Amino acid sequence: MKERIHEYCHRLHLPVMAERWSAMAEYASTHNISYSEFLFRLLEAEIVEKQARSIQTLIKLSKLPYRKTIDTFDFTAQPSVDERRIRELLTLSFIDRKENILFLGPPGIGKTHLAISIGMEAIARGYKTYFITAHDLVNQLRRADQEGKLEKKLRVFVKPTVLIIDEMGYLKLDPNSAHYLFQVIARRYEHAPIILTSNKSFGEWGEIVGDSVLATAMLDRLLHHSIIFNLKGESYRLREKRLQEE
Amino acid sequence: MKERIHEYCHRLHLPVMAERWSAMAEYASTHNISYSEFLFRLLEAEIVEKQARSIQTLIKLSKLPYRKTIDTFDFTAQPSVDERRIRELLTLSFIDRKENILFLGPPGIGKTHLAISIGMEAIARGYKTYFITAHDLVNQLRRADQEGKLEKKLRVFVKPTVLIIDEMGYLKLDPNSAHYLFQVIARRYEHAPIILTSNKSFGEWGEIVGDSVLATAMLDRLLHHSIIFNLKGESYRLREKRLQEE
Amino acid sequence: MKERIHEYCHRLHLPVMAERWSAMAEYASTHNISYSEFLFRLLEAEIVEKQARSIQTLIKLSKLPYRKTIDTFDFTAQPSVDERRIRELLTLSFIDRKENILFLGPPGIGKTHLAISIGMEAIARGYKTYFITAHDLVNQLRRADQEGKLEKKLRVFVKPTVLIIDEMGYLKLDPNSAHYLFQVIARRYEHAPIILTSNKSFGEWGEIVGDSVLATAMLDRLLHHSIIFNLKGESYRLREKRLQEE
Amino acid sequence: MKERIHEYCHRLHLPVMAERWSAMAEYASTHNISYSEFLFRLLEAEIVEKQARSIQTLIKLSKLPYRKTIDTFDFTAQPSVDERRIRELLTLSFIDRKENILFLGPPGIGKTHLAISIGMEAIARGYKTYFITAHDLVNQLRRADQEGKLEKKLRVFVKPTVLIIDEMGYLKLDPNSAHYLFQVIARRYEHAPIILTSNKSFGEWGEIVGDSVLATAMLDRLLHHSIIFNLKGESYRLREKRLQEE
Ligand SMILES: Nc1ncnc2c1ncn2[C@@H]1O[C@H](COP(=O)(O)OP(=O)(O)OP(=O)(O)O)[C@@H](O)[C@H]1O
Ligand SMILES: Nc1ncnc2c1ncn2[C@@H]1O[C@H](COP(=O)(O)OP(=O)(O)OP(=O)(O)O)[C@@H](O)[C@H]1O
Ligand SMILES: Nc1ncnc2c1ncn2[C@@H]1O[C@H](COP(=O)(O)OP(=O)(O)OP(=O)(O)O)[C@@H](O)[C@H]1O
Ligand SMILES: Nc1ncnc2c1ncn2[C@@H]1O[C@H](COP(=O)(O)OP(=O)(O)OP(=O)(O)O)[C@@H](O)[C@H]1O
Ligand SMILES: [Mg+2]
Ligand SMILES: [Mg+2]
Ligand SMILES: [Mg+2]
Ligand SMILES: [Mg+2]
Repeated sequence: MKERIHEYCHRLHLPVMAERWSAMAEYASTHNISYSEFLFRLLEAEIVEKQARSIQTLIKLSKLPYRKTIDTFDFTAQPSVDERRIRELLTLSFIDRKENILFLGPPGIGKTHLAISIGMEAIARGYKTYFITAHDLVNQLRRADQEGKLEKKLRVFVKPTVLIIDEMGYLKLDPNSAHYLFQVIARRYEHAPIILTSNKSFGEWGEIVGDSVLATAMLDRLLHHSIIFNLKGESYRLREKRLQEE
Repeated sequence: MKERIHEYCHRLHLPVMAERWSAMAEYASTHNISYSEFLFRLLEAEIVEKQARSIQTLIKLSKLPYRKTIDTFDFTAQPSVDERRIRELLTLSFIDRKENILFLGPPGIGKTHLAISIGMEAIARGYKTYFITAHDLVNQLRRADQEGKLEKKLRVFVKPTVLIIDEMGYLKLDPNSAHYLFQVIARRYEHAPIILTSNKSFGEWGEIVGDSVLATAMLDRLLHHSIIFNLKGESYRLREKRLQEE
Repeated sequence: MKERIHEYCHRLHLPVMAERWSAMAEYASTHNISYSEFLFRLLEAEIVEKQARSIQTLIKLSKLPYRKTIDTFDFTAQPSVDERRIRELLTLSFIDRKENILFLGPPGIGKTHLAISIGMEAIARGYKTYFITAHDLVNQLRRADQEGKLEKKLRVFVKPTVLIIDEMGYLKLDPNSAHYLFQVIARRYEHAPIILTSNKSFGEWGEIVGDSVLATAMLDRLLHHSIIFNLKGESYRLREKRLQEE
Repeated sequence: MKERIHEYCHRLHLPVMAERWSAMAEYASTHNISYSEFLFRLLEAEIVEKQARSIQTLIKLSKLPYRKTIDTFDFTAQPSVDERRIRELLTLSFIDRKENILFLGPPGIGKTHLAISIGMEAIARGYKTYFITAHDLVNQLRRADQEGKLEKKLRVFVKPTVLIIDEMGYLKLDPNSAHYLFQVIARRYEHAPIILTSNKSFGEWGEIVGDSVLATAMLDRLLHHSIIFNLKGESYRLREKRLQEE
């Protein structure tokens, strides 16, 4: 009969239940427990494992380069940013408010760290997330258009609830491809948030994309409903370098 | 806590477990046997329900017009066929032996009834089964060819473990399309069984397909490893008509 | 030290040597012959295993549906073909002589069986072989041409030393596509032998291709240097069927 | 039988084993040796030869102009650098720590020699290495991008475990292409070490690349995990010139 139980558990797609079937049976035998409570505990454990696996798969599908979280963020080293606003962002209210989040400032101040923290929080709460750099997004859209399948890649970049665009400005974009970025900003306008991190001021975006009018349209769509953070302070990388030296 | 159990059962894709959770819990409380045996009974009931649903889905996907069984076949009305051979067929040994089944004889003698019985038995033991008429098969193959997707339809007609070709001979096949049939008979040769029901003897197949050489090739391929039944006797439809009149 | 031996054997890409290292060492210790002879035996076994793996890979790339050999061929049941000629073919002299091999006769007389025997014999002696049906070859060439990459598939059909074309005559080839076959016959003309199995006489090939001039050109190119076999006798499939019944 | 052994050894891609086959056979015959130990010795010698050839091939693939090592470096002539730190670097702990190595100072003080020594040490221990000058790297990346194959060259520059950038500052980089260099620093950041030699201070990097912001970002990414050596003293080339004159 035990083998039949194992076979049924494996057939109903309950591997962890089969693995822990003996342990839970021993626990129920040693200590008197109602059947309802036993089943509730077993199903809750199975659901916990399923949710953990789902979160891991989501993190795999979001192409996050290095998992980070706000818990490791030292606001003492970055007094230029009000931690209250960051905590408000972590509420994920902007997702329902359809508001983008624009991080700005010098290199190595936590812009990418904060963006990845927000993306990780969104993933934890079940919000589909996708992380990518501006150069990579533009190149992928250009390649998809060259292959006559731009719509598929546009759906790929528009479906995620939270799209993170990292390092918008370090590498100048090819003007002929700049419009691709606009399309995303145009298709996620009042549909989904965009978490965009950059070191360039808005007025310089025309240089980045090589089209002043297109840059102005992109900025109008992106800044219509968004939260703009202008971070400042010394680079954290240099801080760690000095600490190691000292 | 019970609502949590219901939600978990719904999330685990076990609707019947959620539906019958209360009844089984009450039975276990009133009658205490064991936690292991209680879970065994629950999972066995769930497996039975899932198996029934899968069988129904297979029947729906097998394009069987009506559902028959060997139980309803009265061998007293058709003494010309030995029931022993039919029972041997019902063991589905021909599936492993790659043997084809051919039913021949006048109309209304149970050829299609036996073919559908064999198909239903094959579906019962989990073997994929498909049923189609020769005229419809040829027409669908021609239409797929005209639209440049003959390969997809050929895969559809070759995937099933047991393919039943019914009423091959009442309607003469289009000479420009009869070759399509051969292709199927060529692709399933020594790979999957074919259950073909017809009233025309083998020597007459040349008339049906409009090509003596193609007919001979088809017959040699189909009759290599095959069980040929030449049923006889008066039509059963007329027997029922006489019984109703009398 | 033995672990180092295992690691070195794995690094040199000799898995079988590492796996059988213990057995050969035990044999050498129990039975002493010579270091040179021990290494000779080890290397002979390794070469045999490598040759077997290479033959398996070639068969994977040779597209041989079922493996047959001349040993299982019963010339007593097929006296219409002189076994001496088949043995002469087994020498593979036609490969150097640039001579094709054409089999003709009624269905189910061993034509495909002999063609696959020749193909397997060629594969054994390191010759590249590729087996295909005429209809499938024509379909693949047409699809490649429609994709603008016909020459790639043409090379794929031309690269193998021995190309076997089966079922030429049972299905009429598309007149708009039969020329593709001609191209192969043109490209392998006195370049690499072709083993073609068919049931139609040469004069009828026009009906197969729908063009008398094209059929005549194909016949002239194929028969310029070839060995023609005209087999006769009852189909062996029907003989096996009668034996099973009797 | 000896010819068979030689043929098998050559087929199994063991040239040196066959070359020394007679010598090893004579050594085994003259002095009694267990077969296991004899095979261990033979495989060890083959592995040593393979390792030497692999190291030489890696040296050829990595464009090192002249081969040097630490043993040839005279710390007495360059007291400005502590030998202890160089020896610590030779342990290759930075590879596990993802720490870069920057050499700075006047020309001809051994920066290139030390970089080549570290690269050779990395190659010897089996770590993939690559050497190039900054101008050459920038030009190659620009040419690859102009051909629409920037990703392939980026992989080429990122795949090596230890990348050496020699003479970063002697030749000013084209402002339109400086970003290419950043890409490498952007992709090798926290992934693989970089050994960079320069005669320019960090504050002047903006002049080298012609973009203050890009230079600052490159420096922040490079110095996050790095070991910086400020070498001083007279030029070694001038020292040799004076010694030859005197
Ligand atoms: N306040 C901080 N607390 C903890 N880690 C930090 C902080 N600021 C930066 N870091 C770490 O420093 C490194 C660089 O910071 P980060 O990538 O977030 O900066 P950035 O603004 O995105 O930089 P860039 O412009 O170079 O892309 C990362 O490891 C990041 O985790
Ligand atoms: N011996 C029998 N017992 C029970 N039902 C029978 C029997 N013979 C025939 N029938 C029923 O009579 C009807 C006609 O029989 P069936 O369709 O199997 O005959 P057939 O020879 O395949 O017909 P056709 O040539 O018209 O396709 C069906 O309902 C079949 O179930
Ligand atoms: N002489 C024989 N000895 C053994 N088996 C045979 C012999 N002749 C035919 N067979 C078997 O009969 C079956 C059909 O024969 P084969 O595969 O050679 O096809 P074929 O006659 O070339 O077919 P077609 O004319 O349709 O192309 C195969 O199982 C083959 O092994
Ligand atoms: N301490 C030393 N011991 C041995 N050889 C040395 C030493 N210093 C320099 N050399 C040799 O002097 C020549 C030039 O030195 P090297 O290229 O290493 O210096 P550098 O500072 O990188 O030069 P530059 O900036 O002019 O290109 C090379 O042959 C190097 O091997
Ligand atoms: Mg960043
Ligand atoms: Mg019927
Ligand atoms: Mg054949
Ligand atoms: Mg130098």
